[PDB]
Amino acid sequence: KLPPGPFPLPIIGNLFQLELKNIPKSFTRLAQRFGPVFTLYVGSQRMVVMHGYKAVKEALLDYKDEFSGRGDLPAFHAHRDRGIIFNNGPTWKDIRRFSLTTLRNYGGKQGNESRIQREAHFLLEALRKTQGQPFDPTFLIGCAPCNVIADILFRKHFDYNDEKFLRLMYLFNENFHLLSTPWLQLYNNFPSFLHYLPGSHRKVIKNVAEVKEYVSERVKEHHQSLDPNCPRDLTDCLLVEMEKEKHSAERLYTMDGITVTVADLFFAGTETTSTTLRYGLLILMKYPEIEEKLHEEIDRVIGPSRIPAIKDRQEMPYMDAVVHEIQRFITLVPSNLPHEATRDTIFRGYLIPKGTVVVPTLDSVLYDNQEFPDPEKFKPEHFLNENGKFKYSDYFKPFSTGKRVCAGEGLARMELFLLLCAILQHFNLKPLVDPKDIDLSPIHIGFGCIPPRYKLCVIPRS
Ligand code: HEM
Ligand SMILES: c1ccc2[nH]ncc2c1
Repeated sequence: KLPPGPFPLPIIGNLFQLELKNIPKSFTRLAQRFGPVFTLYVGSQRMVVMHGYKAVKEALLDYKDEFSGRGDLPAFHAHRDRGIIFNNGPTWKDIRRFSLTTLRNYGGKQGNESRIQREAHFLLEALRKTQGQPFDPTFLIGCAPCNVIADILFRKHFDYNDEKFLRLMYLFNENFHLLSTPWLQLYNNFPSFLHYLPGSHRKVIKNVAEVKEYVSERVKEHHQSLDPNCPRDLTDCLLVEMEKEKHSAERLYTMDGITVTVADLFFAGTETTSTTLRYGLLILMKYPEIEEKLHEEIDRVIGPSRIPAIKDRQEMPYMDAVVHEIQRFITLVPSNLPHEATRDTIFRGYLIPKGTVVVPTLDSVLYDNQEFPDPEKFKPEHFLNENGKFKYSDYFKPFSTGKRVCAGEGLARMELFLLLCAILQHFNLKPLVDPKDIDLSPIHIGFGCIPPRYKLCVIPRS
């Protein structure tokens, strides 16, 4: 007994029920019609969508092992079943677990804060270097989290002007962008009919292969000078783990597997944080009054010169709330990443067969209209008690939750606080249009929500 849903058509299933430019909106439309759990056929493939905190929470937390699979994403077939993001195989569990331990060992530790704090040095330099002229913040702000993850992964630090640096960011940006477009949405559910026609899916595929090749080469480089006594980074810690298991019959790690793990952490480690920061700057420019309040709190708690520290969050409730509100407001990965039933499952009273794609929607949660009155409006007080202290919400789920929760959550959240603190400590944001004319709406919705392209100026405070 499948969850209720619209009557599918031959070949295309439910494609008339879906607006490809705005799948999250189609999902919301379908939840009004059929309730919090529903069935869809997108092409021949069956999915069940959960919509709203209760349904999304049950799916991700009560049936953790049942939905701990990962739905196929054809554009990233080069990663499928290797690493962590795109694998629905036996190898997922211990590669994930090991990566998380290594990530954590590399930073509570204060290695993460320090690492972020020292990148803020280079980020702040680049912004001063624009000397108050208009600039596209895309490939400037983006260097910050990209270097931070490069330190952990490769022991590698890049100049902001360096050629392969800018190119890797370009490809990350292009992929996140194109994956959020309607042609790619159609491609991921009809890959066999469409794969060999021309179109943007081919750019994504080429792009994925280029990043993988760049990673691959850094990995083999790491092999050729690996000191098993003295691992330099996460890429090393994975090499060490592969060669402890030389004699083993069953292999957890391959050289292909590790490059995928690294290519994963490199892409995810860079793109979502950069997009978040970039969106956050555009929002703060739409509400001059919010930036002002931020400036006074930074001047009061930290002052004009002392490098922001994580221990400042407790004492900066307005900043803390704004940072949460940026992530809640932009719903950056608004349908989550797709899950799948590892087993024939009984959810509520419905059968969800093995290998049904399961979509525990995140925007439906982050935009709950009772948890967050006026959820469509940007409001720091969505995360502030009436007496002005930071207010926690169980609805703040932008990193998802459960078995497949974002592997970089700790890092990302630290980065957003400390980098946004740093930027506002030293700079005023200057929009090139009137704050009233700024349209905050995503220009593409799919895999992510993509901000409009814009230029701005930053005007030094110190
Ligand atoms: C603002 C920044 C970020 C946001 C909004 C974000 C969001 C997400 C979401 C929604 C998922 C899917 C979870 C699920 O399937 O239930 C995910 C997974 C993942 N993230 Fe993030 N993320 C961010 C930053 C990062 C960073 C910095 C890293 C690198 C350490 C990272 C690495 C990963 C990996 C490897 C996965 C796949 C988890 C798995 O499939 O087992 N992410 N993220
Ligand atoms: C793709 C791009 C950015 C990401 N952050 N977390 C998972 C992820 C995947």
